[PDB]
Amino acid sequence: RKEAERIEQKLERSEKEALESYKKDSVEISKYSQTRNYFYDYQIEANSREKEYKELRNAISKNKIDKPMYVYYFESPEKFAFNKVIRTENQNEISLEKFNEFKETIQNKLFKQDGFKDISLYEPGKGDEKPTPLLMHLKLPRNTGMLPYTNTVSTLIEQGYSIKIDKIVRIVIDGKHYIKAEASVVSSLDFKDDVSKGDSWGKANYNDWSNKLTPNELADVNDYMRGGYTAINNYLISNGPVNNPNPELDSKITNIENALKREPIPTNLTVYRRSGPQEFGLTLTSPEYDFNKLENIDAFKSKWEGQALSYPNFISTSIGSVNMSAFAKRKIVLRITIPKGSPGAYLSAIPGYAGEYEVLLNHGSKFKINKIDSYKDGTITKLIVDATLIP
Repeated sequence: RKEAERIEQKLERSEKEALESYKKDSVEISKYSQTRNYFYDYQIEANSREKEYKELRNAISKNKIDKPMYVYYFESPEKFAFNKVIRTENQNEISLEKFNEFKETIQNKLFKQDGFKDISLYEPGKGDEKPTPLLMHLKLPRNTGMLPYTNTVSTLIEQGYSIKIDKIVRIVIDGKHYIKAEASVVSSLDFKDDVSKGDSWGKANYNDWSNKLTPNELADVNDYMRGGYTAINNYLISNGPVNNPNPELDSKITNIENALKREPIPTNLTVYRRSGPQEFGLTLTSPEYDFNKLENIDAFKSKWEGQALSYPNFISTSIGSVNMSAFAKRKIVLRITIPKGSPGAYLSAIPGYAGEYEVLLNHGSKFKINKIDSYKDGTITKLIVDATLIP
């Protein structure tokens, strides 16, 4: 505990203040840290928990590990899209069938992790709170912020990365079976609500992009951004190249694709799209689109989690996660990890009518849906779809 006393002395008074509050209200504060960035900028600024979020975020950055460190924490199976129990809480055994099913569910997938989390440095034993049958054993990389603190002793981190589960093992603690998931961190540039910082990145990486394009490519990209996108994307969505061929539109599509391949996304990058229901085969009047009903979330997850979402059209995204007037009522936030080397361009590097903080992805792109979350925006449940662009 005297070790935790050391690190607390390193904190500013305002950070100590945020930590005192965290000790009293950890659940709500951690919940806020997960979804804060999905609201309007003015909503973020207005929230009573925002100032303390920033202070506590700063506090954790005051102690960065010098070498990688393994940590333990319990997690719900639902966190990795296993939407059923591994075993009940009064059961001791986990069946081998269930073990294999969970392995099949999690393999070859990256999962976005966000928000404040309490962890332990030691494997939980008999005298520890073990609320689920799933124990994460995660390797945190060098320079990860870590805040040990006393309450009556724990360690606080802020998750801002993706994890992959490399191996699962069935272990026994106090006569009970648990799945222990050995996991690794995969990084991705993620601006979340900091659109200004994302814009600085976008401009730095794409200011010179227009000048790398041929006259035909430039003209077709300009025409797309000026409003041609509607005709082009509707054509692609309806399978026009087959059903009602337009070779003029086809040539534009070819040029825009080649433009997006000209300077590939230079690093793993997270982007955000507010999707309309049509992108998932629904309409505004679809009863299934009412995510305030749990059965509709259940049905949506069953259809889409673990499956590929395909876009015949070009995909407009933003480096910012914030809500915006243009898509205020859209209920589905597609949160996409773009692997380094993927086609794409920051279009808002061209001054004019460029969309807001816009990154355009190539037509025909496929997105693997890893996990679906929900949150309340006012009284309306909205979804966050954790997806990876498939090469």
